[PDB]
Amino acid sequence: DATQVYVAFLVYLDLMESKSWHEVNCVGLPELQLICLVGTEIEGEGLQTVVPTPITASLSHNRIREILKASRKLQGDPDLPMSFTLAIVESDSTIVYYKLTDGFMLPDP
Amino acid sequence: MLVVEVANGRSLVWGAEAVQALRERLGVGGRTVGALPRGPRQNSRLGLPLLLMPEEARLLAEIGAVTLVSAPRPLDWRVQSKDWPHAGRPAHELRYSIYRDLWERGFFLSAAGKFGGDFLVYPGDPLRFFAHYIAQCWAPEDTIPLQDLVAAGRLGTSVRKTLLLCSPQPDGKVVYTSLQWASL
Amino acid sequence: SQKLPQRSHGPKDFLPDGSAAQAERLRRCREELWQLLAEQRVERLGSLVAAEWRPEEGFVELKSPAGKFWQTMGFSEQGRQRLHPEEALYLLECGSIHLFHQDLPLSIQEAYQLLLTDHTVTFLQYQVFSHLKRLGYVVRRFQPSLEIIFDVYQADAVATFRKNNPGKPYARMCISGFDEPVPDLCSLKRLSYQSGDVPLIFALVDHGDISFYSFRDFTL
Amino acid sequence: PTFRTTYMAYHYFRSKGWVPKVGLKYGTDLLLYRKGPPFYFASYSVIIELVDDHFEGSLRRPLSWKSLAALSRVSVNVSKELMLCYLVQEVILSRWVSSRERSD
RNA sequence: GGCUCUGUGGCGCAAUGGAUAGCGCAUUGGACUUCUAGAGAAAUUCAAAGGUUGUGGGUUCGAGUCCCACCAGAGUC
Repeated sequence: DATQVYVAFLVYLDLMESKSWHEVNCVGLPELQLICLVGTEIEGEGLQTVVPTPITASLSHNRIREILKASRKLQGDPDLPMSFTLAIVESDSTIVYYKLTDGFMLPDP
Repeated sequence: MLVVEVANGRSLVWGAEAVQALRERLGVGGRTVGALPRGPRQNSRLGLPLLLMPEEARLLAEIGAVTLVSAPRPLDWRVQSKDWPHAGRPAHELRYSIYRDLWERGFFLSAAGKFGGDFLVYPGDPLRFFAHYIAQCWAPEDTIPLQDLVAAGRLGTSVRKTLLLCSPQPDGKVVYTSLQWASL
Repeated sequence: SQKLPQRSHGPKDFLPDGSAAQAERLRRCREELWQLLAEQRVERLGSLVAAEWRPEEGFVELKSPAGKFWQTMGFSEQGRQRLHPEEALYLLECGSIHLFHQDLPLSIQEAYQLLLTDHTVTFLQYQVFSHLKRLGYVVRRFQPSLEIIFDVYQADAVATFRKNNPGKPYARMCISGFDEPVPDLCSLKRLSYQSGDVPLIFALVDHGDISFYSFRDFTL
Repeated sequence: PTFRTTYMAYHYFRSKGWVPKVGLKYGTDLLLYRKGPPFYFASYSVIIELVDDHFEGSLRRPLSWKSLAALSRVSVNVSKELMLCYLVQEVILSRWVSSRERSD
């Protein structure tokens, strides 16, 4: 489907022009039908994984656990809990970011 | 062994000294539903009896702390009847498993109807502490719409609370995922 | 006296420390809570009204002239004064009557298990009724000539209320639980038709917590 | 399949003097403004709902009391009361505070 | 035409014990949290007002608290 690649391109454009990230790369995972935008926000710093998603889709809990496991495998750093970010877009290029982690470890909003 | 009067699906505690032993020793709270004898024209502070949730009643029953009795004889909660219609439902078992799992860790618990959730998770006694989490009970195979997660995240941001997702695996262990807004 | 204390003395905290200063405020807040649940009421015998419960007929009938509450509660039949079970329970819990049963005095308990039954009023309905009654509202029963249960009048109509010709109520309520499905369009349409020209309010009870939502039609 | 429903909703709210915009940060579908010059920057938040004519319907949003409470609590700062639209019926939902309505 | 009940800050009500009139919700003023001014429901929470106790007589060491008349309004025969 062209929806995933279109949303990935929109997120890439937003991260380049607005958020000003560097060395953002697109890596494919043709087992879960997902695209990971594994980039580097600051040179010589940690990596991040972004999974764009339109508002039409729906997520279960098993899918979330599988995505965290895949992200941990890609990062290959068993020193921090599994985590990734979700990007939701619309027809007029409006993007909202939410971060999903493992465990509780989070009394903040 | 304290006494709890269960009848018509409600559990009420009438003694003023059994309520004190429940809060300090077993870490179980509750909501007062009576009217204050001194001030019975207000809706702020209420009195006895104390209303227990079904999960709290079952937790007190199993671990051997109180004895459930019928409306005037011991009552059995393992068989569906007119005084206990909670046996044999998926949602009740889901909520009971999650309640027991969170209670064993050392948290205080409460109802979260106004905040669009199932439970409120405290770091300590609801006196002198703000609640930290809004727990939601989801079956592992259910699909969560994305329009109903953004509203929960926005409410959590506006109230300074984090959203928890709970789904007990068939192995008897429960996994938790934390969601929060990230600004970048 | 007449003043009542505050639940938590000041703003709450965020994270526990265990520094012996957070364990003193907790103790002071806890010991002031069970000093309040242990209080019990007392009233002089010169201002009590006697009454008797009659499960065979299904009312509560008085044996003495009523007082100030007669302007808003009760109903008279065959020369006697009679009350509904929920009105009787509210009056007993408020302390305005001295209900007996077969020449045997009753308590607040052992009467929750005689009047609160599926045949008579339930528990949630009594909760909503007492919640509205403690604020000064006039709560009545909905006579047709989920279902509409109560008729509610504002607190400004108490002074000159007339039981025989009350008039048009402020609203009317249907009490529901919190974990039950939202009614579809047809049920809401039928409820709106049956209510009439007055607003309809939905009361949700969640293990002792009550919130109200109003469903209005024809925005434009 | 929801593209057609969005199209009829946009056209119906476009015929009148209302300019509609999409709202993704609030969990709704559209936000109806009014007038050219700004007056309140928000007038309504509409949740598009579709049902069939047999009193059962195929619902894309399984509405319950928890979801409605959360939506109403969120849609207070940026709107002037929630709006349920049926495909037309316009039912409006709002909160009734018990201690603020006992006198005029 | 009798009989029973009622009259206190803007509203609902206490003052049981002979007091000197004060609780709650509204209004006002602060402190925090949050949103793009505004909102705040165990993320919310403190402080303060104020008033012919229906109108006149007597008893009161003393009157909201006891007796009479007058005014108003809710049931009943």
